[PDB]
Amino acid sequence: PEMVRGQVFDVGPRYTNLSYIGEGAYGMVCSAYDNVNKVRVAIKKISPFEHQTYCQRTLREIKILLRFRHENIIGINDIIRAPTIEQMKDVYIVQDLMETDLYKLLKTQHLSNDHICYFLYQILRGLKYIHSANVLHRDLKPSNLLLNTTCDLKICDFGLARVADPDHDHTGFLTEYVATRWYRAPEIMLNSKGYTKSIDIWSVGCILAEMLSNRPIFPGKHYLDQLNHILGILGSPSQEDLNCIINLKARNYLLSLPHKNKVPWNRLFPNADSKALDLLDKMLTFNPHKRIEVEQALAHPYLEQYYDPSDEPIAEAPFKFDLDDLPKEKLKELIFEETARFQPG
Ligand SMILES: COc1cccc([C@@H](C)NC(=O)CN2Cc3ccc(-c4nc(NC5CCOCC5)ncc4Cl)cc3C2=O)c1
Repeated sequence: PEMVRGQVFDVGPRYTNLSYIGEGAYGMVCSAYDNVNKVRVAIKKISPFEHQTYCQRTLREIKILLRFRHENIIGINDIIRAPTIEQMKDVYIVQDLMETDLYKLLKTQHLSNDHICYFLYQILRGLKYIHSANVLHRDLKPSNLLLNTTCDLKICDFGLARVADPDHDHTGFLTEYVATRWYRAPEIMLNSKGYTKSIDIWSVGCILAEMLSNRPIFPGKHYLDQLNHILGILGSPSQEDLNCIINLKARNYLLSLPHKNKVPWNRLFPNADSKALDLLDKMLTFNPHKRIEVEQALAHPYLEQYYDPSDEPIAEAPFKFDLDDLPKEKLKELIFEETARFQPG
């Protein structure tokens, strides 16, 4: 058994010569030499079985990523675990190893307009596929966009993903939410559970803005401050957009705020391509019904050099699970079944 940073990595014989990459709440990640394909790969060790929420994230990730097949979506190559449920305490998920991510790149590198254009195209091309499967990613952000040394981009981390459910989207004002604060659409804080495709478009809009300036556009410091930052740039919502918020707590909160004018994009982003700012505006629309969709975004003049719907594939079938009430002991069973194809035979 190889060890890395006070942690067993029971991934052999196939995977050797481990180097530490990182760690987080999810577990730990290393690169390893794959002795079948003769490449280094990313391997993340997940130890989720003592927490139902970690089992949920693990199962969503595995189920979604094994179904999906797309150039701009990270795949799963292999899954290593014990041969029995009883002996299974860890799951190792093997994925293509990528050089860096967009969070890291934005902290250190100015992006040319051509880089911004290519990254955005790739994000939207991947998202077209995700949305075509009736799936919402729900946590799109720079650290979930992986990059290789030739700037090929792959969306990762589907642990918060869901099947779209627009007819159950409505909730009350200030309802708690899990996905990353800075990339949350304004409606999350007002009347949405984040069960529509428009939640992901907002996040992409925020990423686009962050590409233009290397700084998050709406860096809120707590739940309602996120709405403060959004309205600080978009300005007060129109009467029409307010009328779509039927919940009185949410509407009356908005009506209580002093009138704020829209900050023009070309003042926040003086060096940006005007077509990029036009698409930005459409992605960062307050009213989610008026927000541009993924396929429209791809057809936008900013992306004309890349746009090709015949080369922007969709999923063969809409995705459906066979649940959020299930005990961590049942989710372990499902993780066991779902990983079985990677065992000898
Ligand atoms: C939050 O609670 C949980 C509980 C249980 C399970 C999970 C599950 C669903 N969550 C993840 O698994 C999220 N994670 C972590 C993670 C780590 C590295 C990678 C990666 N990284 C590089 N390269 C690195 C090299 C240096 O610069 C940055 C990129 N290549 C390829 C890959 Cl798959 C991808 C990921 C990824 O999706 C979460």
